[PDB]
Amino acid sequence: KIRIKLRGFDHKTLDASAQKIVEAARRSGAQVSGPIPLPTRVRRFTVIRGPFKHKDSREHFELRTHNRLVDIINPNRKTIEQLMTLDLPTGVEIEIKT
Amino acid sequence: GNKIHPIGFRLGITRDWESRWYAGKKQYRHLLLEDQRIRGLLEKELYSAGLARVDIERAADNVAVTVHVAKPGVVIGRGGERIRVLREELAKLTGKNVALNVQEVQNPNLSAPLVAQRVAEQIERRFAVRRAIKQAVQRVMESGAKGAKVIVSGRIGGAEQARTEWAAQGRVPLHTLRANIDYGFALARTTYGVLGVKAYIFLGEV
Amino acid sequence: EQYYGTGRRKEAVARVFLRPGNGKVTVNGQDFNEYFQGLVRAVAALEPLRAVDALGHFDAYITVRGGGKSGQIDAIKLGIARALVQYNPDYRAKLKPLGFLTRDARVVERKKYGKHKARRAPQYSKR
Amino acid sequence: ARRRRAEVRQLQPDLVYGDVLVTAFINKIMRDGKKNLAARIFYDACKIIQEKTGQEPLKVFKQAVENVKPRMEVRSRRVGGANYQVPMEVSPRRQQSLALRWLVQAANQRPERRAAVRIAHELMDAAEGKGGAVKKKEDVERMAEANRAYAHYRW
Amino acid sequence: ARKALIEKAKRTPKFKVRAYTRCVRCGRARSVYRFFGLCRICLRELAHKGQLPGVRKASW
Amino acid sequence: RAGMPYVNQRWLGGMLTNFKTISQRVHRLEELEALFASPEIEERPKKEQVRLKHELERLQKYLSGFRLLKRLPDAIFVVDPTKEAIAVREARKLFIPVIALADTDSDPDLVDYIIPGNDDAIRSIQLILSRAVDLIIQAR
RNA sequence: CGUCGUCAGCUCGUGCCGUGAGGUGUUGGGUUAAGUCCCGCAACGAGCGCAACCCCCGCCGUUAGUUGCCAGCGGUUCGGCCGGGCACUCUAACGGGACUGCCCGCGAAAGCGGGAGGAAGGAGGGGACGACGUCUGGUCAGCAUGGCCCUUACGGCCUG
Ligand SMILES: [Zn+2]
Repeated sequence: KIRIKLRGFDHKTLDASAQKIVEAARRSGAQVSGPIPLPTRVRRFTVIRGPFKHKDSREHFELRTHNRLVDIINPNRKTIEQLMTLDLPTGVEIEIKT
Repeated sequence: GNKIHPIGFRLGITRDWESRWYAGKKQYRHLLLEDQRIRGLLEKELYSAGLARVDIERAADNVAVTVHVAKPGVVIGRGGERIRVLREELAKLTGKNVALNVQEVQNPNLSAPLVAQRVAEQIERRFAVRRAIKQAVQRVMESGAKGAKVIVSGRIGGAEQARTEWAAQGRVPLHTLRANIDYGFALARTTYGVLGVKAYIFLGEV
Repeated sequence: EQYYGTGRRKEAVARVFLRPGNGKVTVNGQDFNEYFQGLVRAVAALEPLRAVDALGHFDAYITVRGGGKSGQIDAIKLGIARALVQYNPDYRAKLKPLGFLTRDARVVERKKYGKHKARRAPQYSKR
Repeated sequence: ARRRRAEVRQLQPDLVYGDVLVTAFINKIMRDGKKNLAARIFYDACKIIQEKTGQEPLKVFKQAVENVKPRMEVRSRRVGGANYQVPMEVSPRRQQSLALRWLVQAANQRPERRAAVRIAHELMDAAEGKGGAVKKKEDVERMAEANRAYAHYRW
Repeated sequence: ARKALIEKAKRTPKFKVRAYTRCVRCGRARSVYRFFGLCRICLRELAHKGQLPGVRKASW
Repeated sequence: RAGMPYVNQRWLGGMLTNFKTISQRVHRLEELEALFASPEIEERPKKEQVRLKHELERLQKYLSGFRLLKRLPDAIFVVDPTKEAIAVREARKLFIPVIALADTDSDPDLVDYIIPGNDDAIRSIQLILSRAVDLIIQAR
């Protein structure tokens, strides 16, 4: 009945962090839902390469955010207290829901 | 011509972002702006030290600045006075209690920014450009470095007309992704204008 | 009892289940003659059935999603072919030559910068 | 093309009649990508033909197809900055292509208000041996073997 | 990008619809982006440097 | 049927005068054939492996037998000193003795030790070479 | 940054030929999208380029099942709405698969024409990727910048 929402730019570190979250939570007794991949959100920026003119240059950039979900069921006192303690990587952002 | 930036080409693979933090649309711009301020301050301050790279990280209203320097002795000094006052200055810039770290680069001949900086210094010291480039390329190649290349922009030795000098040695495959090419640019401000020194170092594969 | 095939065509996806019976086909809780009304090519979707002289035994339950009508038609065709191959594995010996087991892979080309639409270039005159 | 020889696209046979040439004609009628509308026009015309002409519409349609099949085209050759109309023998591929085309323009050139009626009338007339399409084909034919003098420029 | 103009757009211009946005790096007023606060040129430059986290060259 | 090297595909221009440049090719061949028999080839996707296989095939085809030369040879054996004129000239330039199975259409002067006989007629080649190889084997 | 131009070119090391500048390679035949390969040949290799390494789409596996999904069953206000499952579609990670690899003929070989098999067959479709250089090419009005000039106006506010 607790939801773990993970966001980040780099998917390697996000996947890694989700792995530790789910593993540690599993070791503390009750059932784990499992890492749920949610659809990524992509922003596109199209900018003229040239600084003055040549409007047909058009370099493309993308900024993509990834999403995860963990959804721990039957929260133990140990499960919760051991959680909200593990330090996040440099990128990964976490949200706790009921 | 018009080659693209060899780093921006390989950001996903074989290179890593200098800045590693996440922020929503709400606070992205503010964090980036303060990041730019930090980078500018550290560029201005730690020039003589032999700076190569600045890394920024964020966890929770926390900043972990990491500075790559050829000579950390210059950075720290006696009893870590300079590093302490520098931490104080950075924290005064942004109320987030930044945690400054200093790393020494192994064999500073294998850092493209450093090579470009040194050659730019030599140009500003009115050295002969061609000899300087040749010596720099040879120096890099002696320290492993399966390939090296150095370019100087133009306006050589106060001559009226500008011209590119250019010198390479070994393999510099700019087209292959798994190349691990280190890139460094330095601007040399001289009495007769400005010169642009570029350095590519092909350091292994994959 | 049930034989299942997927099939895909140009952003359209189908799911087809084949069952024994009198051969009544239904699509998205409707009739194949109701969902595809007035579309001439619609019958083509059922071609892989009558190839094996089916359409008299197999009732089809189809749930289809995405793309435009023709997209669902081709998706249904490929799905039916796959389901039939599952039902009678030797059908592959005869369904393959008539071009039923191939998944047509031609999709929309992305628009390119400096061009109107992906191939067409802006007109210029007085060269 | 300077290397390849542009493999002819193999059309899909029609569903109603089980014919490829029918599909070619349907495609030739089609404009602005509306296939369903074009097929409706063709089938409407076919039923009108069946109404006004006893036998099968497919037979009449095919008959018209060969009745508007030329065998002698004129090709422009640039010799000494002058255009030479060399007679040539149109390949069966080109024969069918030109037949279907000319049939379509001839049909659409008619004064009848509705498209299906125009298609039916053109097909019927071309089957008979008269109309715009057959006239155009005859004109093209007679254009050749009239500049036979100009046929030594092989091109 | 006169220093005066840059220093002027940083206040409350007596009205809401008088204020506008400028590139925080070069003071350009033309083609800035809300998400970044940079003009197109600075955006390209910083994106190439690798100083924008999770911003990469797109190819779909 | 000896420790002796051989060249029977094509005499590359500079096998002897440009010996080091060919030793580079020998090193490349040995390192390639070591890599192919290595548990490191799980990388380099299939097309790269195909390219490497093609390269190794070519190297094995051309420099087979030449691999046994750790250094310059102390002699040479030529079947036809006119067909293999380049080899003979290279051997002359470096002060290497020349042995040839010369025939009517050859210049005897360029050959130090000469066997005036046939260069066609497989039987003639067989007899001469078999005798020479047997003498090599026995006198070891 | 544009452009020739994603055109296929630009060179170097050693060897060899020439008194020498220089040549060879890099020419010739075939083939290719390509200086891409094969053969011939005093050349044998290499570097920057082509290609490949990267991304998207096309087929299939696993790992995962919420906010996405509903084949079977039980509810059902007819709504996947409920309980259920997560099989299927899908979402997003990691791999597999295609390499003329396998048969038939042909060629000295590169390769060519057919044939299974396969989702895809000979570059599978698209993108990113732009050599030495050319254009006194474009931009002192993105930014930086040497020189010259104004500094009660060529600076800076305000209304129209
Ligand atoms: Zn800017």
